[PDB]
Amino acid sequence: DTYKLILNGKTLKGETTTEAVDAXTAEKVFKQYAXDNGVDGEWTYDDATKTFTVTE
Repeated sequence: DTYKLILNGKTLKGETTTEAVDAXTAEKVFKQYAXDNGVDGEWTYDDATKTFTVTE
């Protein structure tokens, strides 16, 4: 299924999607993507919209 990430960084913002078998693999892609963007922070997931958010 399609999973979405919302990134709220101190210096940047972003949004991306990935196709994954489970919300496990999507989280462990997004928690590499937020790696690529130098963003570490507080993480939440919304099952309704399959959307993760990280805020620095």
